[PDB]
Amino acid sequence: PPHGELQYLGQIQHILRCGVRKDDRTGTGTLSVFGMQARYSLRDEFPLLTTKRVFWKGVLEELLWFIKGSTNAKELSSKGVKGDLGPVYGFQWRHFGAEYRDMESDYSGQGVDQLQRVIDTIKTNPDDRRIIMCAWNPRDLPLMALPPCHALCQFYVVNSELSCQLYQRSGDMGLGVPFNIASYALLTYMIAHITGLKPGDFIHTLGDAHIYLNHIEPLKIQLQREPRPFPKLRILRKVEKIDDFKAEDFQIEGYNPHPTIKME
Amino acid sequence: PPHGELQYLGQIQHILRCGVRKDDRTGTGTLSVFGMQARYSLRDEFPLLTTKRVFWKGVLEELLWFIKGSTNAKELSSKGVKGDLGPVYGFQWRHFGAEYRDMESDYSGQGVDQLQRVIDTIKTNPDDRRIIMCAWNPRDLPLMALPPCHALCQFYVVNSELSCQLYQRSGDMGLGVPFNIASYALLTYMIAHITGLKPGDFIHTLGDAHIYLNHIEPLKIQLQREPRPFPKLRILRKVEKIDDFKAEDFQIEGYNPHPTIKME
Ligand SMILES: O=P(O)(O)CCCP(=O)(O)O
Ligand SMILES: O=P(O)(O)CCCP(=O)(O)O
Repeated sequence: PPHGELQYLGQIQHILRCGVRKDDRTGTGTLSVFGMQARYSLRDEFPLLTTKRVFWKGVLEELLWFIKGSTNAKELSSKGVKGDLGPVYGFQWRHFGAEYRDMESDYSGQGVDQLQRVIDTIKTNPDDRRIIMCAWNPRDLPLMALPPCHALCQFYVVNSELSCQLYQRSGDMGLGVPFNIASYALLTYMIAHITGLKPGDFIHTLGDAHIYLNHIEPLKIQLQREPRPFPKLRILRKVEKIDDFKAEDFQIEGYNPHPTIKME
Repeated sequence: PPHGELQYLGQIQHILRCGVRKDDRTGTGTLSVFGMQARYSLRDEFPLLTTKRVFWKGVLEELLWFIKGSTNAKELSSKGVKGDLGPVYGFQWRHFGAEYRDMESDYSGQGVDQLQRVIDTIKTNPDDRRIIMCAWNPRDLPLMALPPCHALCQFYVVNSELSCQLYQRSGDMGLGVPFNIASYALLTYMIAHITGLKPGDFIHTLGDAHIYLNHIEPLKIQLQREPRPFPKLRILRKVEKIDDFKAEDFQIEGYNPHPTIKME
């Protein structure tokens, strides 16, 4: 049986020559490849990278924050991970279209609730191919008219198994990717749990897969680390609404990672 | 050196058990897999499937039609491939947002011109990661509020090479996929030609990759066919505007396919 992490490791190796130099919005250098995909089983295991310790605390805490539709940067910083932070992911996932006044204004029932709509569609028409949700980059909102939507993450159902595919126009292989894998795999676990489905697969598809220059050395060392069996996520309680989730409902098990690896 | 077609063939083999039964909008049966990707080199070759004769005439003629932003079904049927057809792909690629009155109304400068915007961004900021364009399914437009966008096809530039990645929420492996591969590879050739870039790669990413039941037999026979070298597309003329392209500007060469394969 193959390992899911060998995919990430292998993608890193592929970027490191056969990667091409390319500057980003800031001008910092990176090695980039266009077009990548990887599949992670969510069946009796959670894709929490082992070749390095992933900040699971931040993953969970940040997700609960986005699910709360909160645009209050303080509401996250107080949770132990990091006031008006503009219309971030949360405001889009719950109020897609509604105009953001401030972190104190009220948006109940305002704008399209992408998240709930996915849940509803899962339980009213699981064969649907339009179970898509659609985060944006705040920075682009004012830039032009009708900007494209940094990431989108179509869901799929079959044989009582909920799968998820995340597509990102650009991916930070060194820091972003490992975090996002776990992140969306968690979201999938939540959606699956409230829809009465079993986690199936999580597919991560990228457009511009890039490695930042100053991350090359740490990553080269990380490639020399032998992957360990993925952990197991457990939802030790019964939840019916996505909003009713609490950081205490989930529990990582069997997580034996390699030392943490700092990256700028 | 590997062959691009072995990917399509191999994906077909993977669907045919390890594929799962799943009904579509009509209820017809299909074998489906979630999450797929394939890369096709556009360097000195065009990804026109050889294991069967692809209707290149329709590909080209239909693309020119969409590029013309025409929503007149008659304007396509008269070209030898097939009056008001509602806001189809063309109307979205050139008038994203504008309201469709009829195939006779005027929409000059109305709505966002996704296509031209991609071209412009390529020549003003090739390193950009927001070079995305965004077709919809007309059927979904009235269905709900802010529907998700059947397909999207982010462009990428590096070393004077233009690449393209198409993401479809669902893909008809038997009939749609072969047509779309060529289709978007052609679009990429056009964009690359007017931007003064060389075609790089075309990546086709799918969400729900399905094979229709009544296509299983033909496809099983098609798998037994040995792929032949891809042809070569030639733009035998100099064009500066995407709208200035004519079916006579392109010429397929070295296309030696296997017999045609009808599919319902
Ligand atoms: O191009 P996107 O939407 O992926 C933006 C993040 C770029 P950086 O802040 O310069 O790393
Ligand atoms: O679900 P989408 O947007 O891929 C629609 C085509 C479905 P069919 O007409 O029932 O084959």
